[PDB]
This record gives sequence, C-alpha cells and structure tokens, in this order.
Amino acid sequence: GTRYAGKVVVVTGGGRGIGAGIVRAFVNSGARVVICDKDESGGRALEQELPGAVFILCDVTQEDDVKTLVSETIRRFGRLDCVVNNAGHHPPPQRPEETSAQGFRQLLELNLLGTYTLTKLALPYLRKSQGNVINISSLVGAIGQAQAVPYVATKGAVTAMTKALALDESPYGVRVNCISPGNIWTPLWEELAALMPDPRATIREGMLAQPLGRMGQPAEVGAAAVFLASEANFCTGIELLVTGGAELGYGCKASRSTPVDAPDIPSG
Amino acid sequence: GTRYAGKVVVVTGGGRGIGAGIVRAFVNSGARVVICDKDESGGRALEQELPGAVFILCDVTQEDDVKTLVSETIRRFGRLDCVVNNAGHHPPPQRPEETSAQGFRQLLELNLLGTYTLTKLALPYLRKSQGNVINISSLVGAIGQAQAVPYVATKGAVTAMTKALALDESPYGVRVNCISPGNIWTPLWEELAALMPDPRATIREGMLAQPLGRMGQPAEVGAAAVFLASEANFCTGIELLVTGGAELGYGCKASRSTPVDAPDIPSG
Amino acid sequence: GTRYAGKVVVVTGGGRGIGAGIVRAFVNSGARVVICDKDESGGRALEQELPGAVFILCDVTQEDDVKTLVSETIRRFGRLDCVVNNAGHHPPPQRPEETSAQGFRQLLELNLLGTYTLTKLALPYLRKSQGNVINISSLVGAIGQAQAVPYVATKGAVTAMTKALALDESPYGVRVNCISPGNIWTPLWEELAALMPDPRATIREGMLAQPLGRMGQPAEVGAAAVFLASEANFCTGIELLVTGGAELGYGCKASRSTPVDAPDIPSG
Amino acid sequence: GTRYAGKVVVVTGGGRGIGAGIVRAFVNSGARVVICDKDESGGRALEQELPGAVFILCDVTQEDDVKTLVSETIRRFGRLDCVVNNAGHHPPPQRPEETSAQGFRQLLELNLLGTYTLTKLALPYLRKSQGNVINISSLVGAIGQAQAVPYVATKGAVTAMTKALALDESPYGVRVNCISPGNIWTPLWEELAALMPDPRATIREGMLAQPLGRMGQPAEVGAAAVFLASEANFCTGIELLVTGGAELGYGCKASRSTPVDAPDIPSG
Ligand SMILES: NC(=O)c1ccc[n+]([C@@H]2O[C@H](COP(=O)([O-])OP(=O)(O)OC[C@H]3O[C@@H](n4cnc5c(N)ncnc54)[C@H](O)[C@@H]3O)[C@@H](O)[C@H]2O)c1
Ligand SMILES: NC(=O)c1ccc[n+]([C@@H]2O[C@H](COP(=O)([O-])OP(=O)(O)OC[C@H]3O[C@@H](n4cnc5c(N)ncnc54)[C@H](O)[C@@H]3O)[C@@H](O)[C@H]2O)c1
Ligand SMILES: NC(=O)c1ccc[n+]([C@@H]2O[C@H](COP(=O)([O-])OP(=O)(O)OC[C@H]3O[C@@H](n4cnc5c(N)ncnc54)[C@H](O)[C@@H]3O)[C@@H](O)[C@H]2O)c1
Ligand SMILES: NC(=O)c1ccc[n+]([C@@H]2O[C@H](COP(=O)([O-])OP(=O)(O)OC[C@H]3O[C@@H](n4cnc5c(N)ncnc54)[C@H](O)[C@@H]3O)[C@@H](O)[C@H]2O)c1
Ligand SMILES: c1cc2c(cc1CNC1CCCC1)OCO2
Ligand SMILES: c1cc2c(cc1CNC1CCCC1)OCO2
Ligand SMILES: c1cc2c(cc1CNC1CCCC1)OCO2
Ligand SMILES: c1cc2c(cc1CNC1CCCC1)OCO2
Ligand SMILES: [Cl-]
Ligand SMILES: [Cl-]
Ligand SMILES: [Cl-]
Ligand SMILES: [Cl-]
Repeated sequence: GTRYAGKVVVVTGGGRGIGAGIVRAFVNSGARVVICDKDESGGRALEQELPGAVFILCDVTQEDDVKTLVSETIRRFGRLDCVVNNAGHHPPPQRPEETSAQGFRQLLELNLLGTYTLTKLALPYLRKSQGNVINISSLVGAIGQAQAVPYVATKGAVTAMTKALALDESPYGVRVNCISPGNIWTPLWEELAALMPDPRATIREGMLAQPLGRMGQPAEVGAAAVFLASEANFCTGIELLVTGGAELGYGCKASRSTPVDAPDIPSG
Repeated sequence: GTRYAGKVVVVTGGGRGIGAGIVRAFVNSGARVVICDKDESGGRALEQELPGAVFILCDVTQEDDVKTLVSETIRRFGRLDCVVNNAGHHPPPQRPEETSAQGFRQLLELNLLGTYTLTKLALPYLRKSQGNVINISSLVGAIGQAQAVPYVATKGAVTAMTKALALDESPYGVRVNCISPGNIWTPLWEELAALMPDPRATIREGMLAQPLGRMGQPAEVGAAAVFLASEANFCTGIELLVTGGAELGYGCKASRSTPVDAPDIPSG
Repeated sequence: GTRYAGKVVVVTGGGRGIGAGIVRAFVNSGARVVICDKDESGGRALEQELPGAVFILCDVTQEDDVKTLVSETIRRFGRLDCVVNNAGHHPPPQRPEETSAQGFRQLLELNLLGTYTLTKLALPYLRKSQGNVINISSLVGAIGQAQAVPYVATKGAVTAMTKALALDESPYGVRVNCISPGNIWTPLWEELAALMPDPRATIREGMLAQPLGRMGQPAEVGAAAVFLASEANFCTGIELLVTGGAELGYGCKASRSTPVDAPDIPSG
Repeated sequence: GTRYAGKVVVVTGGGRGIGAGIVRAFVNSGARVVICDKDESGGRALEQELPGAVFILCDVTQEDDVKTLVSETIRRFGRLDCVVNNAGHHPPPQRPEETSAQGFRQLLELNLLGTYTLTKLALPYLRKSQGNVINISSLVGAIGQAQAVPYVATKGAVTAMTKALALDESPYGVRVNCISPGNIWTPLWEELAALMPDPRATIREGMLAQPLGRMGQPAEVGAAAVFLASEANFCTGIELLVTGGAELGYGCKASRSTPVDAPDIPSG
C-alpha cells in the first residue's frame, strides 16, 4: 500500500457510505486521511479503527468549520495533497411543486457551496503540493432523474464546476476531477428506500437500472478516487462514471403516472 | 412555405420512413428535392405525388450510382444546397457471435461509406452554395444498444464523421450536422418488430423506452432537418437528439438473460 | 408567421441581448409575448415597438415579482404555453480566490433559482396547455470555462435541472429543453470585453473560438427557441448547442500563465 | 505488483507507443501479457526484456492471424482475462477530397474490424473468466478533428461499439470499456509531426492543445488500462478520457484558411 504514501487527504462526509469507502481506499494506499463529517459517531469509529485516519468534526455548510478544518489539517500535518468533496445529501422523492426555494438553497449549501468553500480554502496548499481535487457528483447530473429537481441541479453544478476549476488550476498543475456514481448501495440509499411503500421493490428497481445487474459498492468508488489522485496524472476535468452502465442502451422510461397508448398507435 | 425556397436538396433513402418524412418537410419548405433511393416503388410514388420532388434511382453503396446522382442533380438543377444522408439499415437483433466481418463490412458500406461518398462528391458544389450536410445517425451511436454491435458501430462513425466534416468544411462556411433519432415509428421499425416472437410487445417496449411514452414520427425528424438546413446558421457539428428523452433518467437495463440477485444483496 | 400563433410566451430577461432576440423570434411566429425584465428601458422599447409583446417589470430573484408575473400573465391572457428562462448574468473574469460564497449565492439566485421559481409557478398552467419550458444555459456548463467558477456552476445546474424537469413533466406531455449558446454577440459580451485591457483583442479571441469564425447572433438563438417550442414535439430534455462548433476539435487551451515546456520535452 | 496477478492479457499493437506502455503496465501488475503486433522488431525487444510478456506476430486485419493469436493464447496459457485492442493507425492530414473510399476501408479494417474480430473470437474465453475488453479509441471520436475524416470515423465507431459490447456482454459479467487518449507523445505522433513543414511547431501546438500544457505519456494510458481491468468492477461501457483537459474550455478553432472578419463585425 504505497501508491499514495505520505499524501494528506481530506474527505468530507467520510463517516459512512461512499465517503467511508474513500477513506478506507486512501488509508490502504498509505495516505494521511482527515475525515471531515458533521456526525461524530461514524467518524470516531473510523478514526479509532484506522490509524492513518483522524476525525475532525466539521459541517461543510459552515464557513468557520471549513476554515478550521483546513487550518487544523495544515497545522497538524504540514501539507495538503488531495481534497475529496463527498459530503452531500439526496432528499426523498419530491415533485417540482413539492420543492421549495428554501430547501433548494439548503441543498445548494451542502452539495455545491460546501464543496466550493473547502476547495477555495484548500487551493493555496494544493498549489504548493501540486495536489488535486476530486468531487463526488452523480450520474443524474448528466442524465437527469425523476422527482429530484433540486438534487439533480446541485450535481449538474458540481460536475460543471469541476471543469471550471480544472481550467483555473491547470497552470499550477493542480488537477480537478469528478466521479459520477450511479446507484451505490449505501446507508443513504437504504434510508431513502425505507421511505417507500415497498422498500425492497425499490432496491430491486435500483439494481435493475444497471446492465451489470447490481448497485456499486463504496469500495469501488474508493478505488476510482485513489486512481484519480495517484495514477491519473494526465486527467483533469473528467467525469469518471461509476454506474454499472446505467446510462447505456434503451430502458423503461415512461412512468407509472405517464399516459402511454396501446401499441396500435406507436407514435401518437 | 418559403424557409428553404429554391434550394436543391438530395435525400438518400427518401422513398419511405424517415427519409420520406424529410423529403416532405423540405418540399413544404419550398426546396427542389432529389429523392435518392435504391427502391423505385416508394420514390416514384413520392415523385408523382410531390411536384418539387424528383426521383433518381441510386444505390449509395455503388460509387457510380452516387457519381451519377450528383452529376444529374447539377446538370438538371444547376446547384446543390443540402445533402441529407438518410439511407441506412438496421439488421435484426444479432449477438456478437451471430455477426460476421462480412456483414459488418456490408453494413459499413451502406450506413457509413455511402454517406461518406455522396458527401465528398457533393462538397465542391456545397462549397459554392455555402450549403450544408445533414447526417441521420442514431441515439444508440451515443449510448449503445443490445444485439446491434455492427449497427451501433456504423452510427458512432457517422456521428463522429459529422464533427470531422464540420471542422474541415467550416472555412467554406459549409455546416455539417447530424440528427440522432431514438425510436421512430417507420416501416423499418415495423419490419424488425414483425421478426420478434411478440411484435406488439416489442413495439410497446419501444414506446416505453421514452419518457414521452411514444415513438417519434418521420415528420418530426423532417422538421428537425429543415431547422438544421434553414434556420441553424450558427450550428455546425452538433448532434440533434430526436429521442423523446430516451437517454434520460434511470430505466431497466438488466436483460432477461442477465443474472440479477435478489434485493437482499444489492451490490453483489 | 403562424408556427406559434396564439400561444402565450413568457421570456425573462427579454429587454436586450439574447432575450430580445427570442422575444422578436416568438412575436414573428405569432405568439403573445410577455417580456419579463428587471430593466424597464429595454422592455418598454420592445413593448412599444412590437404589438404582440407586452412588458411586465419583474426581477426573477424576487419570489413576489415572479408570482405577480405569472398571475398577471394568466389574468390578462388566460393561458400560458411557453416559458423561456433567459434572465442571467456572467460576472467579470474572477479567479477562484477572487470569488466569494456570497457572490456565488447571488449568482445562483438569478441564474438558477429565478429559473426554478418561475418554472414551478408556471407548471400548473403549462400542464393545462401541454406547453413547454426552454432554459437558456451555456456551452461552458458542458465544457467549463476559465475564471468563471460560479457562472459555470450555475449553468451546469440549469442544464441538469432541465433534464430533471423533463422527466417530472413528461407524464403531462410538457417538454423541457435547454439551449446552450457559446459566444453570442450581445450587450453583455460587449460590456465584459470593455473591462479587459484590450477589448477588441478579447472580442477577436471570442470570434476565433468558433470554427465558423464568428460569434452567434441573438436572432439565431431566437430561431432555435422557436424551433424547440413549435416544431420539436419529440424533443424533451435535450441540450441544443448554438455554439459555432466551439466544442469541436483541438484548440489552444494552455493559458498565458500556464508553464509550458519547449517542444523537445513534449510529455513532461 | 499483484493487482492483476495471473491474468492473461492480449495487447494488440503492443510493440511500441501506447501499446508498449500498456504492456509494461500490465506486466508490472503481474499479468501474463501476449504482445500482438505486425512488427516483429518492437515486440521481440519487449518479449526479451520483459519475462511476463511473450510476442506473437499477428496482423489484426487478417482473420487467420487473429484466430491463431487466440488459439495460441489459450493453448499456451489456458485462459484469457483481458483484451486490449490498441492496434491502430492515424494517416497524415488529409482533406476530404484527399481521401478515398479504398483508404477509408483499409483504415476501417485496422482501427475497427481488427478490434471487432479479436473481440468476437476472445469472448467465449472472456465469458468463462469473467474478463473484460479495453478498446483504445480517441478523444477526436467524441469531438472531431480537422483533416482526419476516415480516422475520426473509425474511432467514433470504436467508442460506440464499446458501448454495444458492454450491453451484450453484461449478462456474463464481462465489462467492455474504452480509453480515449488525446495527444499522447508516441512514435506515431513523432512520425506525423515529421511530415509537417515545421515538425516542432506542430509538436508545440499539440502540447498547447491541453490545459495541462503537455502531451500524455504511454505510461499514463497504461495506468488507465490497468485500472479499468483490475479495479473498475462497476464500470462498463465508459469512455475514460486521457486527454489533459483538451476538451475543456474555449480555444482557437478558426483555421488558418478560415475567413475570419475583423472584430468590428463580431457576429457576421
Ligand atoms: N449512494 C448513491 O447511490 C449515490 C449516487 C450518486 C451520488 N452520490 C453522492 O455521493 C456522496 C455520498 O453519498 P452516500 O450515499 O455515501 O451518503 P451517506 O448519507 O450514506 O453518507 C454521507 C456522509 O456525509 C456526511 N455529511 C452530510 N452532510 C454533511 C455536512 N453538512 N457536513 C459534513 N458531512 C456531512 C454524513 O454525515 C455521512 O457520513 C454524496 O455527495 C451523494 O450525493 C451517491
Ligand atoms: N426508425 C428508427 O427508429 C431509427 C432510429 C435511429 C436511426 N434511424 C436511421 O434513420 C434512417 C432511416 O431509417 P428508417 O426507419 O426510415 O428506415 P426505412 O427502412 O423505413 O427507410 C430507409 C430507406 O432507405 C432506402 N435505402 C436502403 N438502402 C439503400 C441504399 N443502398 N441506397 C439507397 N437507398 C437505400 C430504403 O429503400 C428505404 O426507402 C437510417 O439511417 C436509420 O439507421 C432510424
Ligand atoms: N452572450 C453570450 O455569449 C451567452 C453565452 C452563453 C449563455 N448566455 C446566457 O444567455 C442569457 C442572456 O445573455 P445576454 O448575453 O443576452 O445578456 P444581456 O446582459 O445582454 O441581457 C440579459 C437581460 O436579462 C435581464 N436581467 C438580468 N437580471 C435580471 C433579473 N434579476 N430579473 C429579470 N431580468 C433580468 C437584463 O436586464 C437584460 O435585459 C443569460 O442567461 C446568459 O448567461 C449568453
Ligand atoms: N498517440 C496519440 O496521441 C493517440 C491519440 C489517440 C488515440 N491513439 C490510438 O492509440 C493507439 C496506439 O497509438 P500510438 O500512438 O501508440 O501508435 P504507434 O504507431 O506508435 O504504435 C502502434 C503499434 O501498433 C502496431 N500495429 C499497427 N498496425 C497493426 C496491425 N495491422 N496489426 C497489429 N499491430 C499493428 C504497430 O506496429 C505499432 O507497434 C492507436 O489505436 C491510436 O489510434 C493514439
Ligand atoms: C429507477 C431506478 C432508480 C431510480 C429511478 C428509477 C425510475 N426511472 C423512471 C424513468 C423516469 C421516470 C421514472 O433512481 C435510482 O434508481
Ligand atoms: C428496449 C427498447 C428498445 C430497444 C431495446 C430495448 C431493450 N434494452 C435493454 C437494456 C440492455 C439490454 C436490453 O431497442 C429499441 O427500443
Ligand atoms: C477564449 C475565448 C473565449 C473565452 C475564453 C478563452 C480562453 N480559453 C483558454 C483555455 C483555458 C484557459 C483560457 O471565453 C469566451 O470566449
Ligand atoms: C491543434 C492541435 C492538435 C491537432 C489539431 C490542431 C488544430 N485544431 C484547429 C481547430 C480546427 C481546425 C484546426 O491535432 C493534434 O493536436
Ligand atoms: Cl429517474
Ligand atoms: Cl438497448
Ligand atoms: Cl475558457
Ligand atoms: Cl482539430
């Protein structure tokens, strides 16, 4: 485990789910990993289990928590090589009339502005290390998703912002890339399914959304992140799809509330 | 009907299906339309019905038919403003081991090289008119399709070649664009469905592949083509999707022969 | 001029630039056009010149202005067929350390949340009319842009949100599409150039960014919008590029502050 | 070096350039590498230098050479885990009127049909091993390139065919992915530059096409390939861009033969 030995890595939302899979991936590569999370429980458990990981309580929507996160990372470890902006939320399914501008703003604070604020504060140090930024976006930023207008918007912004940052930071040799996971089996996925009338039917539909026939694992996103940080030196501004092929081929897109005619009038 | 008055337009495969929808769209816009088709029946019927359309028998895989097509178009009408490369075939569903290199080559001759050969012979005249090329590709060139390796490859080539041509021909102000239809209800679609064990179930699945809940119509591709030729003067090298949103959102991609686990092991 | 006769169309930011080009395009197609703009001068001039256009002062970042815009549109004209979310701003060039979270939020309010709020309030009426939404995004949402992190992010969100809306609204047959202009010669473009040390050198570089060798015109975006509203009935969730081919081919991407080695060490 | 230990890997065109970089990457990961190349010199040198690599003379455009390649690979090593279709050619710059249908066909034989034929013959064994296919396409398949219509077309086909194969082979858990390199410093790149009036000016323009300010290295493509084969188990049908960001941001796209107006008429 030496492909990223000695590098200092900040992972937001690293207490569980994809974040924890990324923390473990970088630890196994030899990095010093600073777990940023608003929830103490998961981070402390990872901090105690993994020696290379330390936990720093930090809500990325609070400018002062993030400034303290960066300040403590430099003071305690002297450098910063990689920022993985993973902290993010997916609300329950909401139709457009079931969304509010206030909830949209709240979601932007977390999914977009938290990623922006940490990136900006980290860039002075990433420039000195010739480090790199990895944003965790989502496939639905590229292809849309039903009943998720605010969420889809925040992820479209993250993917685009990744490319803008890659252009701004290329003169320092600082790479900025993003991973777009499709359906990854995580506590978030499980919690959203548990809100549905038939949780396991929902999970099964999520599995059938991939030609590979399953959801991904946090560990597979984690391997994608370590590859971007440690072995993708000619990649900047890319969108690495970790989706099981969900974007490929024809599927079933007409919804249960969507008027569809019988097959004797195929084109209306 | 004057948005493309007086322009000379060649439409390959214009005897039926999307081609005929494009012929009718351009005729209604005021163009002189040369129907190129290997089948006399459909072209002659369109030629007789539509005064602005004439029919010239031409198999686009035969270099001499195409050279005669261009030569006759200039001799009879003095100019050439728009080439719509629409002639193309989709074979029945074939697994990769059910394809041959020889059939692939045959399909390349039609779907790709016929489009290439007419474009090359037309370019001297398109340059004088500051005309434009419109290639009919397919959505599956961008997202893939099951059981269609040779077909998907030819359409990936057409879409890419469209962009290469747009770069080569931009110094003459000749635009080169493509339309990528998804599922369009045509005689080709009907013939392929009729080979399946349950034709109407197949048609219905094709309808459900779109969030809009239906297949498109040749007339809707035809309107897209007239827009590209007549009102899209700042568009070159674009891929205009006419797909009903089939590429959007999560669907059902794990095939009936694809081992999928029960939802108690969601990520393998 | 009848391809959109009798339809009621709201165009935000319609007082000048691309917005005015869209207003004129829809008026010429026969629509009733409600010009929404925060600046009275341009809207009143268009309102007085064009009979089919009326002006309603409205700042799209103010929820009450938008609610009054929709309320007045229905009260005065009885229906709503098309919403063109065009109001938007591009700040001067700013490096990431020259951006603030507060300016980002302000830009999100205009470029994203104003588009969201009007869309949500309009959807009850668009559903009754089977109308459609057209968002004006930008090419840089797809490919990034230097010195424009907040702007690029807002446009990435708009493009993605377009696709989410297309999925949510497809059961009503309401289409939701976006246009991504590249470099369009507008007062905004002129004002940004005028901030540069060499305005005309900047304009010239903007012209050279396109294989076609020029910037686009508001009228060309306007024609793209009328096509989406009136003749693209099988298009939903698409990104219509109006860019002159700026995304095509290799160009010059290493910036004047970017360390580039001599050509005797080509790969570092 | 154990991330791909014991796997049998066929690399076409592995004698030099990107192919050799991929051979070395897989050897260092522990694989048994079968170098396929039409040129004995480079392959024999790699075979002798690297113990895990053996060389089998094979022209991928000859169906019998490929059938013998697969037959010998199984007979000598009992299995097949990964096929890297890298063999390919880029002709010198050719305008469309400087291309022939015959040269296009020749280029399709190598760039597309050689990749197709080996893939088809390999699939029975890849299915037993749950292996994977990696195609080396190109960025210009996605964004076009000037003076390269036949080349661009072949790479558009490869990228699309990759996605079709990913759908067909997902029920066996066989992944099919592609890498799209941008400008990689290779003997091919050097040979093409040496045909230009100013080779080093050409190389320099190739370096300036990337925001990172350099071309990539075969080793960086090689690391991307090992990642796809060994650690990307939830990726299928993806296009992994190894391009230095060449696709990002605005550049200089109006060619030296392209009429461009002075900046006092910016939009024509
Ligand atoms: N799970 C999927 O299928 C999926 C798909 C696409 C994208 N994603 C994205 O991946 C990321 C992780 O998703 P997940 O499924 O692992 O989620 P999760 O809920 O399982 O884990 C998210 C973690 O982030 C932390 N977090 C949340 N808000 C925070 C804040 N304000 N400050 C700091 N930490 C905060 C949580 O406490 C938690 O530990 C998110 O950005 C999500 O949008 C997930
Ligand atoms: N129908 C769809 O859903 C769909 C989807 C995506 C792309 N497309 C593409 O659109 C085009 C038209 O498809 P369609 O469904 O209308 O097909 P179709 O079979 O209904 O019509 C094709 C026409 O082309 C003619 N043609 C065939 N081979 C020819 C040749 N060698 N020379 C000259 N003319 C020839 C046929 O005689 C026929 O008139 C094709 O390129 C097809 O691949 C269709
Ligand atoms: N000009 C380009 O090259 C270009 C490129 C890509 C995208 N775009 C987008 O196209 C749209 C129009 O751009 P433009 O160049 O015509 O700009 P512009 O500045 O010339 O015109 C914008 C109009 O919107 C109005 N507006 C601004 N803020 C508003 C608010 N809060 N409420 C209501 N109206 C408001 C302005 O008063 C003005 O009339 C924007 O969304 C912009 O981001 C433009
Ligand atoms: N170099 C770049 O910048 C670049 C960019 C994009 C894509 N690519 C692609 O990457 C691949 C390798 O490119 P490269 O620059 O390393 O090329 P190269 O010329 O340096 O090496 C290609 C190798 O393939 C072998 N080969 C050629 N024809 C063959 C045949 N018929 N059968 C077997 N082997 C054959 C050659 O002998 C040589 O060893 C090609 O597919 C190319 O199109 C390269
Ligand atoms: C299926 C699987 C999913 C999902 C959503 C779906 C449903 N898509 C349908 C197509 C548009 C309307 C609904 O979100 C995560 O996994
Ligand atoms: C559904 C609808 C279609 C179609 C194909 C399908 C089936 N897609 C499944 C996902 C990959 C395996 C099979 O071709 C035209 O319309
Ligand atoms: C050229 C033309 C433009 C532009 C920006 C550029 C500059 N691009 C370079 C590549 C990345 C660093 C800078 O914005 C509008 O028109
Ligand atoms: C610049 C760098 C390159 C290249 C090509 C170019 C030139 N592009 C210009 C934009 C279209 C017309 C010409 O091929 C490899 O590296
Ligand atoms: Cl969805
Ligand atoms: Cl399919
Ligand atoms: Cl830029
Ligand atoms: Cl180019």
